Amino acid sequence: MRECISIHVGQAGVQIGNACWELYCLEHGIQPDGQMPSDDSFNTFFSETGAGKHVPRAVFVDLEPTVIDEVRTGTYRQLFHPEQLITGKEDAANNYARGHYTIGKEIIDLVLDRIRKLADQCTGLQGFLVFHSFGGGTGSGFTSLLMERLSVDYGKKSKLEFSIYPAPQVSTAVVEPYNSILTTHTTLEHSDCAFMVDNEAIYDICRRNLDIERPTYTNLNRLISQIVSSITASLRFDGALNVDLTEFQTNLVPYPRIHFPLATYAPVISAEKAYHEQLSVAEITNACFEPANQMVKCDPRHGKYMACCLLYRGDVVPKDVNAAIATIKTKRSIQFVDWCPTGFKVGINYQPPTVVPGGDLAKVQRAVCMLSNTTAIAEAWARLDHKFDLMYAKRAFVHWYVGEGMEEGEFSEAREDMAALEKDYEEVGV
Amino acid sequence: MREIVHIQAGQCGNQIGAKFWEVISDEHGIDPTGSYHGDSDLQLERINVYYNEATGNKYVPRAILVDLEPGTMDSVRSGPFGQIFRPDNFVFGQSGAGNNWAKGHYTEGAELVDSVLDVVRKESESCDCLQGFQLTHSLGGGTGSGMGTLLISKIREEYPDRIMNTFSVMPSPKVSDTVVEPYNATLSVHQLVENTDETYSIDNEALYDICFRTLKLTTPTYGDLNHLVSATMSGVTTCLRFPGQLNADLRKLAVNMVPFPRLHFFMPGFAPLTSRGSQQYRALTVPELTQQMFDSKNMMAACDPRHGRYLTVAAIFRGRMSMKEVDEQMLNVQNKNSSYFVEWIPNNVKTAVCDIPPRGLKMSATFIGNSTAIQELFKRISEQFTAMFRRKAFLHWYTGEGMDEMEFTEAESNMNDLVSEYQQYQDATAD
Amino acid sequence: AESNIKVMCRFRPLNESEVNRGDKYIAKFQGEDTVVIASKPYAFDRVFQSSTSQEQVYNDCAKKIVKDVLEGYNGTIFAYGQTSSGKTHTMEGKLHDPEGMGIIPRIVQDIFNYIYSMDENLEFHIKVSYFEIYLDKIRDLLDVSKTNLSVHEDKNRVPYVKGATERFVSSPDEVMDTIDEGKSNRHVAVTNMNEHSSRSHSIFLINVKQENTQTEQKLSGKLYLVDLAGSEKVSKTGAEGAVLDEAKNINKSLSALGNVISALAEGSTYVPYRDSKMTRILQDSLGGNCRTTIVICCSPSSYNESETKSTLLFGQRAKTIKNTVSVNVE
Ligand SMILES: Nc1nc2c(ncn2[C@@H]2O[C@H](COP(=O)(O)OP(=O)(O)OP(=O)(O)O)[C@@H](O)[C@H]2O)c(=O)[nH]1
Ligand SMILES: Nc1ncnc2c1ncn2[C@@H]1O[C@H](COP(=O)(O)OP(=O)(O)OP(=O)(O)O)[C@@H](O)[C@H]1O
Ligand SMILES: Nc1nc2c(ncn2[C@@H]2O[C@H](COP(=O)(O)OP(=O)(O)O)[C@@H](O)[C@H]2O)c(=O)[nH]1
Ligand SMILES: [Mg+2]
Repeated sequence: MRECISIHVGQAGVQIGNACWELYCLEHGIQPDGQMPSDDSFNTFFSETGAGKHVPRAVFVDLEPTVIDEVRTGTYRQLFHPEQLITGKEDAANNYARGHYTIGKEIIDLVLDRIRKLADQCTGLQGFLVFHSFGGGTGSGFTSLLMERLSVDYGKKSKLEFSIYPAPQVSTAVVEPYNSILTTHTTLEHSDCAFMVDNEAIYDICRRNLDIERPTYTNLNRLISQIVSSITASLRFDGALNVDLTEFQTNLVPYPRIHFPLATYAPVISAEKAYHEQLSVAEITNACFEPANQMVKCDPRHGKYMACCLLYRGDVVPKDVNAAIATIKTKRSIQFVDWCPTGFKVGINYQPPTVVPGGDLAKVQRAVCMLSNTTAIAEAWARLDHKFDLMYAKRAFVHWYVGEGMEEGEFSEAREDMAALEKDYEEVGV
Repeated sequence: MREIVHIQAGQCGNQIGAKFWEVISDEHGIDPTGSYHGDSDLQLERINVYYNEATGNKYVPRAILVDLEPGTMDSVRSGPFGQIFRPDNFVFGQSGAGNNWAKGHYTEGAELVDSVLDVVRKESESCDCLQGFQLTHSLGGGTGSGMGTLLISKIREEYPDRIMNTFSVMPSPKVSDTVVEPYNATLSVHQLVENTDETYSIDNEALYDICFRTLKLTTPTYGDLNHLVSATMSGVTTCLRFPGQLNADLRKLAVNMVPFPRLHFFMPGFAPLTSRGSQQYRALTVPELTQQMFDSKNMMAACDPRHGRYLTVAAIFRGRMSMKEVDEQMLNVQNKNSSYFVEWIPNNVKTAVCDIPPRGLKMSATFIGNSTAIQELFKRISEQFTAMFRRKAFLHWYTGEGMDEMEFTEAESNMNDLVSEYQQYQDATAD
Repeated sequence: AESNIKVMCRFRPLNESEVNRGDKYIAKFQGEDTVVIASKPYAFDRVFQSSTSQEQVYNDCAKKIVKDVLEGYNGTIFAYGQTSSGKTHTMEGKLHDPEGMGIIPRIVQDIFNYIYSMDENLEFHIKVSYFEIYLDKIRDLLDVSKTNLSVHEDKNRVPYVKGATERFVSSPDEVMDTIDEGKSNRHVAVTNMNEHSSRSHSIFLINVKQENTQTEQKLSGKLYLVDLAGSEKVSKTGAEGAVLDEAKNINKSLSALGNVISALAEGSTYVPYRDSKMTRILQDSLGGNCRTTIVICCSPSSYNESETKSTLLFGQRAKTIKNTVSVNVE
C-alpha cells in the first residue's frame, strides 16, 4: 500500500540520505541494528524482515566506494542491507558527460536491477524519490541517465526529485553552470516534480534562523532532512489527506515543464531560542510566506506564487489552519495564477517532527512545510544561463565534456530549452 | 578512482620523492621496516591508493625510482626509509646523462627507457582500479628532463586513457651551477604540453624564497627545501589518500582546473608556515588559514599573481572544520580580490576539505592555482633560450647527441604559442 | 592576398533508415547562395540540392581549385558535418565507378588531364601520402607499420607530416591504386547511423612539384583532401565500447576545429590551431597560404534537425574567414 523508494545519488545526495534515513529510524522507533520495541506505520519506507530487522526502502549509489563505505563502516551499517549500497570505482569526477556517457552506463543496469528487485517487493509502489545535485559529477550525470531509463522502466510510476541547486554566492564547481543546464535539459522531459534544494538557503537559514555560528554539512542536512521528513510524513504518520506523491504533482504544476517548486519549512528555530518558544499555527504559517525560511533563496519580492500546498504536522487544528490561510491571503502581496481560483492544498498529520539527539532545531509541538511553485526561480535560472553563456562563449572547459563522449550541439540544445524555460516563466503572468 | 603509480626521475626527483614517501608513510602510519603501526583505523582506509599490500603484513609504496647515475639510488637505499622501497623498483644505470636533455631523450635514456617500462607495466597490471601515473622529474637536469619527458610520452602512448599527473620542477634564474638549464627547460616544456594531464610547476626560485623569507634558511640546501616540497606534495595528494568533502581525485581536480587543455601548469602554495614553536600567536583559524593560503608571499612559483590573473584555484584544506566558512571565505576573496581573477571564468575558487591533517600540525591548507602569471616563467626560459640559440651557443653539445636544430626551433615554436595562449587569457574580458 | 574560405553546402537524399522511420524533408532552397531551414536563411558560397550528382559536385566545387593548386597555391578541400550526412560519399564515393566516384579521384584525374594538356618543358614530380587520425594518433594508411606519425614544422615553420609514406606516382591509375589500398586500410565501422561510418579523419595529401625546365622556375603545392568524421550524439549512434572511444576522439577533434574556425571569425587573439592534430595539419588551410573550400554536408531528415542547424552555423561562421594566401616556392 502506497510505498515509496528513496534513491540517493551523489555525495551530497547520499549524506542527506544518511540524515533522512537516520531520522526515519528514530521516527519509527527502529534501533540502529534493526530491532524495534513495537510496530505501526513503518509500512511504506521500511520493510520488516523475518529476523526483526527493519530494512530501508533505499538505494544508495556512489560512483567511487568512499561515501558509501562510510555508511557501512559507521552507525546504521547493520540497518543498511548490503544489496542496497552500490559503489563504482572510476568516478564521473564533476564531469556530466562522464556521468551520462562513459562511467554512468557502467553501473546503470546494476542500479536498475537492485531498484527492480526492491520495487518488485512493493505491493503498492507509488514511485521514487531521487536525491541528487544539479551541479556534481555523480549527482548531475548518473541521475539524468537514471531518469531516462526509469521513465522507460516504471513509466506511470512517479519520480520526485530532491535536487541540490548551487547559488550565486554559495557555488561549488567551475563547470557547474554546464552540469546544471545539461542535467535539467535531460530531466525536463523525463522527471515529474523536483524540490529544488538551494545549498545557500540551507546555509543561510542555519546561520540566521538557527543561530549557528559554525555549522557543518551535518547541521545543514539536519534542516534538509526535516523538510524531506515533513513531505514524507504524509505517508508515515496518522492524519488527514495528501498521503501521496501524485497529489503533489497534480496540485503544484501550472504547466508540466514548470515542475520545480520551492519548499518552506517551519519552525526553523534553535533549541537554544527557548524564550519565544510558544509558537502558534498562524506564527508558523507566517514563517512559510517569510523570505527567510525559503529553501530556495531567490527573491519572492520579484517572483509570483503560482501554486501552494501546506503540509502541517503535530499539534495543529484545521480551524487554526483556515484562519491562518485566510489572513496570509489578506496580508502578503502575493501574486497568483489567473486561470485557477485561490490555491492552497492542505495536509494535516497529527504527530510532531523528530530531531536527532544532537539536533539543532527545537522540539516543537507543531510544524509546517509549504510546497509552493514560484516564478522566483526564473531569477535563479537567469543567473545560470548567463554563467553558461560566459563559459560557452570562450568554449572554456568544454573539451573535457566533448572529449568524454558529448556533442557540442547538446550544449546548444540544452541552453535553447533552458532559454525556453525562461519564456515559460515569462509567459505565466501576462 | 583507486590506485596511483608513482615515478621518481633524476637526482632531485628521487630526493624530493623519498622525502614525499617518508611524509605520506608517517601519515598512513607505516615504518621503515614496512610495518603498519597506524593508531587510527582511518590510516589504513584508502591505503591501497599509494600502497601495495605485499606478502605478509608489509605495505610497500607503489613507487618506481629512475636514474642513470646509480649513486642517487644508493642515497635513497641508504636513506631513512630506504628498505620501504622495493629493490626491484630501484631502476639504475651506471653513467648519468649530465645536465644534457638530449643524452636523456636520445642517448643514454633511450637505452634505459625500456627497463623502466617493464617495471611500470608491472606496477600497472597489478593495480585493480588504476587511476593513472604520477611522475616527479626535473625540467632542467639531464635524467629528469629528457628521460622524464621520454617517459611521459612512452607511458602515455601505452596508457592514454588513464591520468598523467606530474610534479615538474622548474630551474631558478638566481642559482644553479648548471648554465644550460633553460635549454633543458624549453626542450622539456615542448614534450610536457603535449603529454600531461596536469603539471604542477615547482619553481626552485620560489622554494628558496619561501624557505629564506618565511621559514628561515640562507644558502640553498636541498634537504631543508625538500621538506617544503614534500609537505606540498602530501598536501595535494590528501584527497586521494584520505576522505573528507569534495574533489577526491585528480580528474575532478584537473577537470575543474584547466579551461583550455594546454594550460595545465599549476602554481603551488602551502599554509601554515609561520614562526615555528613560538607562534602560537599570529594565526590559527580557518579564515586566517584561507588568508595565508591566498597570499602571494605563500606561493611556490616565482610568478607574482598580483602581476598576472588567476583562472582557477583548487584549495585543499585539512582538518575538521566548517564548509560554510570556506564557502564564505571563498566568496569574500573572490568578490574583494575580483580584479586578480578572470571575469570570463565564473566561480574561480574550488574547495576540498579533508578531516585528516598532516603530522606537525592540527590544521592545514594547500593552494593549487592555474595562473596566467605562469607566463612570466615561460618568458624567462624563452628570453634566455633564444639568447643562446641566436648565437648557436652550446648547440653542438646537444645536436651532437642526436638532435636537429629544427627541434630547437619547434620546441621554441610551441613554448611561444604557449605564451600567446597564456597572454590571451590574461588580457581577455567577457561578452 | 586575402581570399575567403569558400563554404559550400551539400544536402544528400533521405537514406533508407530515415525514409523507413518516416522523417520529413526539412530543406528549402533559395537560389545557389541560400538554404532556408525552419523559415531561417543560412547563406553560403554555393548550395548543392539533393539530386546533384558526383560530377555536378566536381565541376562547380572542385574544378577551379585544380588550376589554383597548379598555379603553386596550396589547396584544401575538406568535408565537415555530423555522421551519415554524406562526406565520404562526397570525397571518396565509389572510386572505380565513373559516375559514382567522388572529389578525391576526380581531383587526381583533372590534375593529370591538366599535365597531359601542358607543354613538354614542365616537369612534374607528384608524390602522395595517405594517413588517418584514429584514437588521436596518426596511422599511415599506405604502410601498416606506422601507427602514430609526427607533426613537424617546415622551412618557414608551416606544419607538415613527418614519417609518412610519400609514394612518388607516375600514372593517375597508380594514384587510383594508392587511393584504393589506403581506403581499404582506413578504420571503418557499422554504427546505427552509418554502416560505413568514418571513425577516423582521413588525410590524403598530394604534394605536387613542378619546374619548367625552360623558365627554370620551381613551384610546389600541397593539396589536402580531408574526409573528416562527423561529431555524433550517443543517443543516435547507439555507440558503446570501442564505438564510443572513437566518438570521443572525433567530437574532441571537431570541437577543436570549430573553435579554430570560431576564433578566426571573431578575430580572437591566439587562434588555437595547437589543440588538435587535425587543426595543426589544417593551420595553413584555415589561415595560411592555401585556397580552402569547406564542404559542409547536411541531412534533410527531421531526426537530425538540431545538429544540422549547428553544421550550417559552423559554415556561416567559417565563410567569414579569409586565408593569408600566396604562391609556394621551390
Ligand atoms: N546539502 C548537502 N550538500 C552537500 C553535502 N556534502 C556536500 N555537499 C555539497 O553539495 C554539492 C556537491 O554535490 P554532489 O552531489 O555531492 O556532487 P557529487 O555528485 O558527489 O559530485 P562528484 O563527487 O563530482 O560526483 C556541493 O556544493 C557540496 O559542497 C551534504 O551532505 N549535504
Ligand atoms: N548525396 C548523396 N546522394 C546519394 N546517396 C548519398 C549521398 N550522400 C550520401 N549518400 C549515401 O549515404 C551513404 C553514407 O554516406 P557517407 O559515408 O558519406 O556518410 P559520412 O558522412 O561519411 O558518414 P560518417 O561521418 O559516418 O563517415 C553513402 O554510402 C551513400 O550511399
Ligand atoms: N628542490 C630541489 N631542486 C634540486 C635538487 N637538486 C638539484 N636541484 C635542481 O633541480 C633540477 C634537478 O635536475 P636533475 O634531473 O635532478 O638533474 P640530474 O639528476 O643531475 O639530471 C635542476 O635544475 C637542479 O639545479 C633537490 O634535491 N631539490
Ligand atoms: Mg564518412
